[PDB]
Amino acid sequence: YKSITIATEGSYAPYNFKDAGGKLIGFDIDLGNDLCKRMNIECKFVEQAWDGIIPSLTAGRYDAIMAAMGIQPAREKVIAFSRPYLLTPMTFLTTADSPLLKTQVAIENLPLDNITPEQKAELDKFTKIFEGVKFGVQAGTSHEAFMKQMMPSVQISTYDTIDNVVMDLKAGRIDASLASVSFLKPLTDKPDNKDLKMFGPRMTGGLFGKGVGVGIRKEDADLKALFDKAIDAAIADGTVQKLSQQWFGYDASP
Ligand SMILES: C[C@@H](N[C@@H](Cc1c[nH]cn1)C(=O)O)C(=O)O
Repeated sequence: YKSITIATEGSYAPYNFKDAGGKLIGFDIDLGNDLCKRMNIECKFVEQAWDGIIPSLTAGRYDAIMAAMGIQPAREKVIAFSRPYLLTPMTFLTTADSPLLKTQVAIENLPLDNITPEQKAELDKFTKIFEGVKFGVQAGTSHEAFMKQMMPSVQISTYDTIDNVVMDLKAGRIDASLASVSFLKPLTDKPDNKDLKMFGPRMTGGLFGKGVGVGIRKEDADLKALFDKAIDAAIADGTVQKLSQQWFGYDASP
């Protein structure tokens, strides 16, 4: 390896998005360039729509994916992942005036790896509150998978990008959403989004898997080993923690 092409969505702030000039920027872009410097590889970032991000990697259109991608079990069936470069729980989003905000949270930190009758009870409480409530999620995400598998009785609308979800929630076309704390905290910290609030349990595991990793082809064992070495070094020296505070406003490093 001498040069690699890394794909990113280009519409998932603060992980990957476009600045004023249209240049790809964000946590994934900064970390991508840092990791490649540690690996002694030339780094080229390309914009790719979420719909064909995994098949374009397997087809050989580029060598890696750094696009806020959760290491989820369904994805592991198709591609390989590096070591997680960020750890984030999942939570719900609504409006600041929404009665949903008054709901009691019995389990603050909800792991989904092995749902006990008590965790199922907390999940069912929310499902029942969420009936009649219009839900919005980005298509092809772990958010959609959670909603279809864990809360099937809840009506969901799928969107092209997360920016369309945010638009519709602010507009009043949808009542609530789901995404990670890493996306939602920078969003709710913005003064333009004082009308948006995070709520409910903070969920980990199950179909959300463990952390955000680099998407690599399964046969590219050597490229995975290189990224794993680079990621461990970037975490140990505090580079991931620095970029996490710089882009998310808190430490989400493993
Ligand atoms: C970290 C990020 N992961 C999601 C959503 C996502 C990543 N890129 C575009 N959408 C996923 O892997 O399906 C999130 O939950 O907020």
